Amino acid sequence: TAYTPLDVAQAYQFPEGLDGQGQCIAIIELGGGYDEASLAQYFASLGVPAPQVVSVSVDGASNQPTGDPSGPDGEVELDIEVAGALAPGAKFAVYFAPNTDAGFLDAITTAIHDPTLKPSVVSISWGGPEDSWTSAAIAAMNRAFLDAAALGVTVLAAAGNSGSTDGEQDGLYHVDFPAASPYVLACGGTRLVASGGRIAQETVWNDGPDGGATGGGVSRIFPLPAWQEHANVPPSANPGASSGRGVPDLAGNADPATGYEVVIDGEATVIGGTSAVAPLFAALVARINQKLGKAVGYLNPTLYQLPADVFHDITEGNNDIANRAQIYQAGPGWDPCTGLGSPIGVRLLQALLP
Ligand SMILES: [Ca+2]
Repeated sequence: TAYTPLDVAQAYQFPEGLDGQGQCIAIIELGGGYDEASLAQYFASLGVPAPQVVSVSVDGASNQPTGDPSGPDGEVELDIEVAGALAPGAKFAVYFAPNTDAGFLDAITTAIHDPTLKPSVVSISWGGPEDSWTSAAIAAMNRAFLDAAALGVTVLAAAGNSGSTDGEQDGLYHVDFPAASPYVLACGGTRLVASGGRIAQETVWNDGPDGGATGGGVSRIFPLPAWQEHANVPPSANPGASSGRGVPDLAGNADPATGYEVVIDGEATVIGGTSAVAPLFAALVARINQKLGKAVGYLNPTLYQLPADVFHDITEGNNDIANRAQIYQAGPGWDPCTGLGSPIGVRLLQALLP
């Protein structure tokens, strides 16, 4: 199975008649590049306008396609194609920076404060284990996300593509950063079976140690935020582990088995990962912003107080690819695999109306 981003948009009942006009979405990139022409042929294929796309150099980096679909280029054009196909009225701003703690931070700080392009949304599909960041990088990134909240900018981050261990091989469970920041909308991954615009099945993305799985779990760095106190977040599964920020907040189709029809470095292919879900929801927020005539900005506190039927609950599966422990497991309501679940577009919009 495969979908266009349009197909996934329909299954999650994105509100129609909104193309993100008047919004600018920033996408953070730490490598590779796009060709603003291959993007144009791709969008044309979907029958949707090619949106405007501008690149921004950060810390000496720039838009440099490496030619390898398996490399950074894959993330870059996945991010622009999925969000661009769903919010084609919006302006895209692609900030390139070196793949390190400091250029990642500098990229994020730049997009957020950018007085020229002024994005109202920031989609992020890069990260690493929260315990692998420097302390000063941690704090700086959180100050930046704090700034985003003050400026009414929604920051979305992919929760990770390597299950509850997050690519770590030390035998412990770990959460990815920046998805672990409380100030980011952490995006989890599911397997979606949909048709006729109805969700037939939706479960945790888990394709074992070889096919990847959605990240998710409990932070051992950030404490359980005030607004997550009623979402029955467990302690981290690691021995001795306290209460922390539960990851993620929402989730969407991520399973390459049921992935995204994309065009990467001129080749037609089907991709997955939570890498796709932040751009997907970045387009949804932009449609909502256009509808409300105002930027919704930091959403985390509102989402966990909204009625449950705003979301499609995932209840089945786990994101454990390290062992047979099923840590963590999906369940009723919030869980450390899919958070609140997949958002239902028209209902989210409705719930935020004045
Ligand atoms: Ca659930």
